[PDB]
Amino acid sequence: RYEKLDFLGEGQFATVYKARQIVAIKKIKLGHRSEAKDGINRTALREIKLLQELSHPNIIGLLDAFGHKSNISLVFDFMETDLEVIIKDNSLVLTPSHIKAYMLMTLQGLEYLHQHWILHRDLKPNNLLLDENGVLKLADFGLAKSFGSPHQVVTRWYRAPELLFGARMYGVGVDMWAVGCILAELLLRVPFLPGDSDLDQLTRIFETLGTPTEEQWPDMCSLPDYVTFKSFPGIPLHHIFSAAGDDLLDLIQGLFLFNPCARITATQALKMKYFSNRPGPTPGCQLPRP
Amino acid sequence: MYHNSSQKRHWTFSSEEQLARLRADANRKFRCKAVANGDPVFLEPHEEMTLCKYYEKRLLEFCSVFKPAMPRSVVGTACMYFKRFYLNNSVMEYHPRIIMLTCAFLACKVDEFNVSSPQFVGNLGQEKALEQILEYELLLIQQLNFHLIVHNPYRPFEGFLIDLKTRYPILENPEILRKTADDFLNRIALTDAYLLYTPSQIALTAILSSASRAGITMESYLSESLMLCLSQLLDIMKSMRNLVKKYEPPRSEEVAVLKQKLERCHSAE
Amino acid sequence: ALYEYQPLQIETYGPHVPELEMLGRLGYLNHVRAASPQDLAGGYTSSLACHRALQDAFSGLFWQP
Amino acid sequence: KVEKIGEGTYGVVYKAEVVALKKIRAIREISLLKELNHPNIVKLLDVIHTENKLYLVFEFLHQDLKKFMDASALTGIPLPLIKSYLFQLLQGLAFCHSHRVLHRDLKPQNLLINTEGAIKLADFGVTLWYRAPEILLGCKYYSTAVDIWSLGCIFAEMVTRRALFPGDSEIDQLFRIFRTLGTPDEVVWPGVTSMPDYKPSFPKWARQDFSKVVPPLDEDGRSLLSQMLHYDPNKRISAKAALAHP
Ligand SMILES: Nc1ncnc2c1ncn2[C@@H]1O[C@H](COP(=O)(O)OP(=O)(O)O)[C@@H](O)[C@H]1O
Ligand SMILES: Nc1ncnc2c1ncn2[C@@H]1O[C@H](COP(=O)(O)OP(=O)(O)O)[C@@H](O)[C@H]1O
Ligand SMILES: [Mg+2]
Repeated sequence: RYEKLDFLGEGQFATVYKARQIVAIKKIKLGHRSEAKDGINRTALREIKLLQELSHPNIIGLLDAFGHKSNISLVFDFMETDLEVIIKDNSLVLTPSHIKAYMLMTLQGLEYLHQHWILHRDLKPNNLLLDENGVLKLADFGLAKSFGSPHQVVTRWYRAPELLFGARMYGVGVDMWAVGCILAELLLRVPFLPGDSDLDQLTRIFETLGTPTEEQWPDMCSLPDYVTFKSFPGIPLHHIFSAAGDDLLDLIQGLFLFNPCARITATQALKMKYFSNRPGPTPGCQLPRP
Repeated sequence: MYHNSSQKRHWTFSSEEQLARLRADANRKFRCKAVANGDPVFLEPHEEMTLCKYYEKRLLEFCSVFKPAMPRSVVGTACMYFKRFYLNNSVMEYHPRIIMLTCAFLACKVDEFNVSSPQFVGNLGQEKALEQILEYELLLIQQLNFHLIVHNPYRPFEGFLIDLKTRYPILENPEILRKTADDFLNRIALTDAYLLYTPSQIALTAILSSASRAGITMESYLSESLMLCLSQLLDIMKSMRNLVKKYEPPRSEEVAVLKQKLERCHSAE
Repeated sequence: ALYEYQPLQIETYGPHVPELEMLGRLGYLNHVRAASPQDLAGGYTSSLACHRALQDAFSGLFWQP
Repeated sequence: KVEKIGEGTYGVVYKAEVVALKKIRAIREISLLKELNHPNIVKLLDVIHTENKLYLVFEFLHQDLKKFMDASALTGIPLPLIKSYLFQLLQGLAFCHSHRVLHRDLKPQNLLINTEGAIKLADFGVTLWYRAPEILLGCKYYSTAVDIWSLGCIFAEMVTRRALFPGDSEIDQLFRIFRTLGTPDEVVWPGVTSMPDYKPSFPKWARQDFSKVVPPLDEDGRSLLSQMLHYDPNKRISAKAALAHP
């Protein structure tokens, strides 16, 4: 049915093969002997149960989910590269229009996801795949969870401060902080807050953006894994991003607000001034490719 | 959301005639396969339907006493999985005694009710049952056409209750409508209405039936607060009430003889 | 070339759902449980729960197969 | 192949005397497993180098320690059995520390057990539950006391049938360690105020007796666990010293 064409990669959870319309077959691993009586892995089941109810051009789609015995294989579309490779590539130049287009695609996908009450929870530059037509699509829905009804978190480099402080219940703010970190990485071509641990990540965040008081984060001590910090002044935003405009600076400030409720959402961000300014976002055909 | 999901697109049928046609087609396919492999032991579609409803009641009882705390959305998803599975497949090919357990396991896994295999099998030969569920999980998932999301009417019921408490001042205490309507929901659980009408409509007709039983009319709610169409929705609710009314539970002797016959078929092949 | 905002249009097949911002003034939030400080810190509000419940209650009410 | 045991993050494990074959699509693990010859550690028998994949041959043990306590959660592991297991693990760790090698990944899932009653080390090349406070507090130095800390955590989990510090995040893990073993004062742990990830605003939790931390253990076992569970890496009892412990 699907002849294997090439080997793509292998992670802790599953192994991906490029097969023949060219598609990608991700086969989950049986796991250790302590995870042999659990049948089908919960990550693949989550991907199936969440990808069969969404249909958006900026969300990865499950073409098929054929399996045999206890092994299950998920069929996704084939993507040429991802945003992490674009960030780490030194041969190309990331103009402001390219960053605007990437942010627009990510925010449209996030808006569609939040309309149906789903949190991606794993937003990273390598989780934003790019196809041959230059269309960004969110992927790795193994951590996605539906929210709205009253510890799987993204890596510390993009973890929101509420997640770093151990927030059990949260809204769309965590994805908003993650996409803000992605924007900062796009601008500076480097991990904006490359912490070595959770405490180091919090220290770097508070040094780069300033430790907020109760006037900016009304509820701080309520979180269980909360530690008090020194009053770091915080580097001014325009000093960090010298080539950024005032509208882009306002968008970054909104994306990096320490109050998740006051932090701008996908809908609020999409209609902001930055995306409506000049020039317009780059068309997908002209986006850089490594 | 339901209005853009696979349940509305594929698992909601116009009338009970389609359900009867699919069940008869499944029985005919099983009979053809058996006669091609190489007659009184066969079961008519009505016997299959009776056995399926008896095993659905058994699944209800099993999920009622399941440990630890078992939510109701997961039970609803398990029951809907059972109905979807046995709509297109025959009861004698896969024994429902283990199929209901497989459906409960799949519902617990899908609905994020984190539980392990030892805990699941401790609620019940346990090793044999675990092996059977592990073998049948992929088959059950494939039979559901990889559509493992199911919208129960309890959330629309709560939303309708909140909206009625907010925008309807004629009715004083909505709590009096919590019990009876819920009871009606349970009846709609046994009826095939879960495969015929949307969960919001089911919650609405349950609420209106409870109000009518209590003696409080709600035509003003539907006509004005909902901007309402009206005759169409009222006819849908009337059909729901008729479907609930015409349902009857199987007798003990028929259930026993059907179970004996099913055991005979499963031991013969 | 400038990007012009346009809200997504999806048919709910039911009564119009009130806006999330207006839920405070329309009085819906008085008929639910108040949000704790803990989940308010993380950005979780009772307004989101009320909006989801209302959206699901009105989802696919005027639809036929 | 007899059967497929499973597959981890790298390679595929098959069963095939009965041995285990690991398929890898590396050299460091081979070098680390070839230089020691001990009866309390998994021995790499043969290495097969092929242009398709690399094959590593090890002895076969039916299950691991994690599944052993999972199955014996209700039955309860008798004290002589866990004592023998701990002594064998300590002997293996002492032999490893005699050479210039570090494990740093001691978890019950990584420890394998046989039918005769012998436990051997494995995987010589998520895990927050068995992390030392030195590593958690952002110290780049990788001493030999981290293995002793992880072994003490495994021992406590085995005796108490429950993980000693079942934290979910690094900050929560450190908080649980602080609650269970008090605040790492400067006098208790010299140089604690020097690691990059130490904050003076940490909660000042108080130490509690091990009688409620690990109830069923004996006085000697509690003393050994306390010596293995030391904030100061220099004061942690070495594997060789732990071997000669009553
Ligand atoms: N749609 C896709 N097309 C091609 N490759 C994909 C696709 N989705 C995922 N991958 C592959 O998955 C790999 C990333 O896996 P990863 O997220 O690290 O796994 P884990 O989440 O278990 O750590 C990448 O190397 C990429 O090649
Ligand atoms: N020599 C062996 N004997 C018995 N079981 C083994 C052997 N080697 C590996 N295994 C089994 O294979 C599984 C995966 O082991 P491993 O590859 O070390 O995991 P990872 O590399 O992902 O940490 C383990 O559960 C273990 O029980
Ligand atoms: Mg990925």
